[PDB]
Amino acid sequence: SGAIYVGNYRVVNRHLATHNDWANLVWEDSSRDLLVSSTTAQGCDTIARCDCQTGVYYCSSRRKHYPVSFSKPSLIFVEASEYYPARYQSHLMLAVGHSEPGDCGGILRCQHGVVGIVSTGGNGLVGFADVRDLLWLDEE
Ligand SMILES: COc1ccccc1CC(=O)N1C[C@]2(C(N)=O)CC[C@H]1C2
Ligand SMILES: [Zn+2]
Repeated sequence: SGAIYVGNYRVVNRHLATHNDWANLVWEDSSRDLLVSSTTAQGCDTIARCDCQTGVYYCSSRRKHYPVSFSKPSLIFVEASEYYPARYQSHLMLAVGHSEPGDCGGILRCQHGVVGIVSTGGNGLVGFADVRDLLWLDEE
């Protein structure tokens, strides 16, 4: 589990969104595994606006933050999961790192701010849903 709290937005994995998230929906995209809902309180996270390919992510299944090198956002085939069938997920970045299904929502960050959240993994890989192209998260 986990979310990004920027301005009056909450960014979560679409497959972990709550009823309150759907009832206060701003934007969702199943191909990216992302959903954004509105919040009453202002958040403290800042979004990175950069081309970094190195950063640090939080792994709840180890209670640890790990440094990682990650690929550029791309269209990748992801195996079946109970939340989605085997399909192509867009704006996904891969890295070598430990991940388990419940690690979804952990933040990946660089020196500029939040880059994305854990969305996929298995066998020593971890995948992150990028959010750096969502410029509207910085306004309204
Ligand atoms: C955290 O992902 C891990 C980790 C270890 C093993 C397997 C996975 C992958 C996994 O179960 N999923 C990838 C999902 C997707 N984004 O389509 C999101 C949750 C389902 C579907
Ligand atoms: Zn950066």
